[PDB]
Amino acid sequence: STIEEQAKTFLDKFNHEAEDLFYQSSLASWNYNTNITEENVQNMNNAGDKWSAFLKEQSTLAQMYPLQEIQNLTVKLQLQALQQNGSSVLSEDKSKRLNTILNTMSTIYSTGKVCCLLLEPGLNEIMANSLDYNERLWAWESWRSEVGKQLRPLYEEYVVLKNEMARANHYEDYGDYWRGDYEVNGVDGYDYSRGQLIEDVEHTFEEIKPLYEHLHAYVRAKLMNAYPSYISPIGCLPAHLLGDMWGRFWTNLYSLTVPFGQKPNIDVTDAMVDQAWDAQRIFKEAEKFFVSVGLPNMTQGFWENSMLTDPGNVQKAVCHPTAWDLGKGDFRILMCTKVTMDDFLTAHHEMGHIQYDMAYAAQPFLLRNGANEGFHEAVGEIMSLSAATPKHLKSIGLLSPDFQEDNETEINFLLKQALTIVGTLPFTYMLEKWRWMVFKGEIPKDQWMKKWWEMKREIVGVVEPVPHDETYCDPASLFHVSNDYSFIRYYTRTLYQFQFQEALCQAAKHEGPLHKCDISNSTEAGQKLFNMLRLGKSEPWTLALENVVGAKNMNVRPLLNYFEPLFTWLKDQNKNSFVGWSTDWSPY
Amino acid sequence: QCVNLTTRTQLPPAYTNSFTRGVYYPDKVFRSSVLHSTQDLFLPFFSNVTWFHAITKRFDNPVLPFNDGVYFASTEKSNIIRGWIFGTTLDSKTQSLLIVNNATNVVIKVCEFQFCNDPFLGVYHKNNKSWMESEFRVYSSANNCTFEYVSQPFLMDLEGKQGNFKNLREFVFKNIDGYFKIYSKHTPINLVRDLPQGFSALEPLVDLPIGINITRFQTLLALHRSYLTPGDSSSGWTAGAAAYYVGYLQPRTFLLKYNENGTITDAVDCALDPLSETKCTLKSFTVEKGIYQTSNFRVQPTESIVRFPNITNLCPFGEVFNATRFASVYAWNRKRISNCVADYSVLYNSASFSTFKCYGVSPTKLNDLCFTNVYADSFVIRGDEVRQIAPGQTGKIADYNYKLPDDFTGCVIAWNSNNLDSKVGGNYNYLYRLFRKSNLKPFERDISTEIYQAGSTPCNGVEGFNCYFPLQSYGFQPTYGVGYQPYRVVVLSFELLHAPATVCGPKKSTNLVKNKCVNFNFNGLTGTGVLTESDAVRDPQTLEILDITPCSFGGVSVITPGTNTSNQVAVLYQDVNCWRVYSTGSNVFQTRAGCLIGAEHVNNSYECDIPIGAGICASYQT
Ligand SMILES: *[C@@H]1O[C@H](CO)[C@@H](O)[C@H](O)[C@H]1NC(C)=O
Ligand SMILES: *[C@@H]1O[C@H](CO)[C@@H](O)[C@H](O)[C@H]1NC(C)=O
Ligand SMILES: *[C@@H]1O[C@H](CO)[C@@H](O)[C@H](O)[C@H]1NC(C)=O
Ligand SMILES: *[C@@H]1O[C@H](CO)[C@@H](O)[C@H](O)[C@H]1NC(C)=O
Ligand SMILES: *[C@@H]1O[C@H](CO)[C@@H](O)[C@H](O)[C@H]1NC(C)=O
Ligand SMILES: *[C@@H]1O[C@H](CO)[C@@H](O)[C@H](O)[C@H]1NC(C)=O
Ligand SMILES: *[C@@H]1O[C@H](CO)[C@@H](O)[C@H](O)[C@H]1NC(C)=O
Ligand SMILES: [Zn+2]
Repeated sequence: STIEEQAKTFLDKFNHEAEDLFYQSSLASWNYNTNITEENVQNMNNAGDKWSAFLKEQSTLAQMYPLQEIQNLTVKLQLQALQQNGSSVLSEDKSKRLNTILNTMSTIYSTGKVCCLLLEPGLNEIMANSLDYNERLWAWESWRSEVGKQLRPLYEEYVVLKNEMARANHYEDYGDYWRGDYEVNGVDGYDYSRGQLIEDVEHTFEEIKPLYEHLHAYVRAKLMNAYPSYISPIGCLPAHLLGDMWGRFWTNLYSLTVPFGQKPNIDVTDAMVDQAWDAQRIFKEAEKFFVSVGLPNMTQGFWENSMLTDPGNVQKAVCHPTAWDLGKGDFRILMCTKVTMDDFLTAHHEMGHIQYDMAYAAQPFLLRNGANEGFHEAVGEIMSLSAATPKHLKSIGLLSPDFQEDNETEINFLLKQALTIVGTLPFTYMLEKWRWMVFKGEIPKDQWMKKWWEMKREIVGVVEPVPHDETYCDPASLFHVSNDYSFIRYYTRTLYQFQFQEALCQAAKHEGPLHKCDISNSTEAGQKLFNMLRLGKSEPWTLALENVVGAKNMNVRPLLNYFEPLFTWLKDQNKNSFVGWSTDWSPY
Repeated sequence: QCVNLTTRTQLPPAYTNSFTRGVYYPDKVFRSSVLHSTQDLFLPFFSNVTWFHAITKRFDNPVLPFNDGVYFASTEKSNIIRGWIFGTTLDSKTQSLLIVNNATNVVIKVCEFQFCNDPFLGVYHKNNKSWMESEFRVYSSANNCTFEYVSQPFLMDLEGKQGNFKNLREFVFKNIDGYFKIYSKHTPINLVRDLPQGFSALEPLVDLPIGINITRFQTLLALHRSYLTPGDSSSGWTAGAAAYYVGYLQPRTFLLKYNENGTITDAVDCALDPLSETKCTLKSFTVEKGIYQTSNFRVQPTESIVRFPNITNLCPFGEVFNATRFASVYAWNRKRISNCVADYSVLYNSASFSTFKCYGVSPTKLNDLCFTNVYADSFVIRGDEVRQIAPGQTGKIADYNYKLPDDFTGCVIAWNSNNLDSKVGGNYNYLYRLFRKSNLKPFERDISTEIYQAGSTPCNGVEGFNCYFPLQSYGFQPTYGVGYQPYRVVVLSFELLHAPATVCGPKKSTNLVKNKCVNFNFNGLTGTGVLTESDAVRDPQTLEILDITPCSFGGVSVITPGTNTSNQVAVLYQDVNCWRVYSTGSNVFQTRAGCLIGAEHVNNSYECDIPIGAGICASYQT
């Protein structure tokens, strides 16, 4: 018969038993995570191998169908996501070499010492709390020498292998292969191009440039109190003095720099202890909030299958918080719940993830995901942003019934949030641009370190303490760089989340600053959000974005509106101090 | 003790007319400003009731039959009437009910009273003006007693009055299903004799669950004795003036009127006169000028009977519902049941089913019916697709596993089964068809396992490209969601044919009668009229054909000039040549349309006001 009918029949056959194998593998993984033992490891490995083999067989079979005949625009999406030859293009010896390289990279990153003195148990503690210039510099240099110097030729071979594979996959470069995610075709007025993604990022980055410059100048001025002999009045900040091994986040710097230290921060730990919350009232409150918004209930199986506390000393289990969608209408949450405000917010985040998973379950198997890689975390995070407001806490009985808010505390909260929200955008942009350029081959193999440090001095505005030669490979010290993880998602996630927050606050008929906005008891906002949540991956992400904000593309203006009072305060404080950094200055 | 009263003058019985009395509330439902037509046991209007006096002495207290309930009106001035006795023989051999009202309480007893020949209550002293109860000669003894009630103590005046009757007490006594229903009403009156006119709604008084056989009854009075009544007990007493009217209720239809206050204000007898029948049919108190033919000559059918086939076998539903295992949906279990009595009420109210939907038949009305056959079709499906088992629905199940006809006439039951056939690892025993060349005709079963081919090239019994196994397998686990948990589905289909019914609801078969206006129910179909041994019905007990004659006949027409204009009406018999008439009367005129009574025929010819037929036109004049 027609190719379309055969394709539909094949997809109908596939989805059945695709759901089954996926459910069995997910159940094995959940059993291993909740109950760690060798037998569970064997079961998980067997299930994963079976699922992978089935996926390979199905892709091989689906390769026969030509994509030109299909004109349904929904079968085409599933086939395109299915017709992924991928790593099978490389030779068997080449594939083995690539797998060995990746395994060695993972092992060497996991196993790293500078003594004894491992990374997680003590190196992060030093980088966050040493406070000594010499100790921090020594730890930074030791880690760099131990990791980047060794990981150079392995990374070079990895780069050439992956670029060759991407070229063999009818792609210009591996960067193009990554950017292919943000691509939609065949829709008039909504289609997107891979080459469009490299642009439209630098534009919004330049839009927030003055705000980042003011924040950096203020941080430099405030930090001059400590290490008086190491901070220049004009210049780039020393790399190791960011409170992080890489400076990705500036949260730990909040202790040093506060505008009004007398004003205490908002905390509810004492209230939680006094009210004696039993590690289950938190999820009850989260469910009540999500219901009040207008979103559906929580399934009965969620309240008994999922575990929401430590099993005890008898049974061990890694409990990094996670939201599990096992399929066939099964939903779980894995957490070690404790009585903290952070636990409250993260429980709200995971409940938001679960709600998002519930929304699109009616779609076929191939289209059960977010619109792109950036939607899911933003949807999970806007809930925590909305539930973090002092007004929402005051609505609950945990907060004081008679509380007064001052703009000093608002400025403190905004500064603490901005130290994390905007302190990572330039670094993310710089790192992804460097990786894109490396993959494109513009940068010679003998100019990696020089170009990297030039970008760090220019874009990020942070200078290294000591010079390094081409032997070192500093960016390879990052977890995502060495483990083949796309990294642009952490950039667009904030943009999407703030656009969604602005749209919901406008639709909920709220007045005042954006940071004092809550969306509870707003049925219209819930319905509008559901009208996008229920789409899944079926529609192009541009159309889904238009269904909430109303704009085809992302706009950074809501982010600026969010930090506008802090922007004015920073301008007032910096009216006397210098703004900018000196590129030529160096610590040595 | 018991004494036979003497020195009583005997007089012939007297009779009077019931001027629109004896109207009680048929039920306890509040109705305001509404006309309600209802049939029950009521005293017909302007009936001939019996009058008894107490004043010559004339101490009348005979024994009268209790046929279908008694309407008792009492005109009193000193409460001479003391109570009543009901029963069958009233000689302690049968259970008898005594309802008495002495000077202290009200005693309602149901015992085998050895009633006296002349029961009475001989209650005065010259030296002190005071009247007290002194004599109570009702029953010799009471051996076995079932029901006994005593009212709260009260003081009775017991004083005679020299004025006219001031109390009118109206009571209605009925004995239905062993329940003695008494309706009571009191009215202050000022009259010498005769039944007063007007309207009065009787309110319910009591409903005693006595459960006894009542055939006869008698009224118990009061006696007054003092120094002015010399002699023995049988002669030294007086009577005291009082009166009472006795009538019998009949099964009739009445049109009751409710005002804005919810009380009964007016009553209309429905099978009394042709005008009354027209008013009842139009459900209004005003009838405009015109011609009307309501049913036939007036008649209220006596009783109702039911005749259902006799199959005392309990019908086996527990075999199907409480079965060990159920078959797959692609090969669904069919069972046929007949010659059994099914109690659908317990099935409908078992309170353990997730879905119970009956299509084309009311869930409760199907209990008392008759069906030729019943089909029970059982299987197990997924929670999402349970909604697909319904006429006019489309889906995988509705097109490849189980097809339901559009004109369905049965019921669908489905309940959760996650505790029986759900095991860890997957109950890979339930299959379902996923690929089929064509659709399914209603009520079709296919178990073919031939591999489906979707491409051009035929595969010779081998799987591969464009060739798939037709039957897929469900997986069941105790950790799936509600939408994926197994559900057990049973569809009941009712089959009706001209053959004698084999399945019928639990009811009774009452002895049949002939040549009587009865409301009959044969095998679930109801009708009214007279059954004649020979439209025609074949009873399930003797297979004898009985013809249904519509009781009263003769097409009767009524001509009226409007209720507001006048109450004069003309009666036309279309099949009578001038016989069977309400009353011959006068103005008897014979035309091609028939015999007309009550309309004057003139030698002139005016414009046609009220057409009748064959060029005849009539009008109301001076
Ligand atoms: C974890 O697995 C071990 C393996 O024998 C078992 O004994 C134990 O009960 C399991 N714990 C659970 C299921 O909580
Ligand atoms: C694609 O096929 C599906 C069948 O499931 C149908 O519902 C949908 O309308 C079709 N869309 C187009 C554009 O043909
Ligand atoms: C994967 O293999 C198929 C089959 O030859 C081929 O058509 C496709 O181009 C391959 N994918 C590549 C080379 O990226
Ligand atoms: C579903 O949500 C409503 C909303 O108030 C609630 O009343 C009801 O109890 C919930 N049911 C379940 C099973 O969660
Ligand atoms: C903000 O806080 C400062 C802190 O002293 C206070 O003087 C001022 O009145 C507050 N409000 C505004 C609008 O600046
Ligand atoms: C939402 O409505 C509930 C219903 O009474 C109320 O208790 C709660 O305080 C409301 N919250 C907000 C933020 O309006
Ligand atoms: C089936 O078993 C239940 C469980 O006791 C019982 O109540 C019921 O009467 C049985 N029969 C039917 C027809 O449900
Ligand atoms: Zn998350």
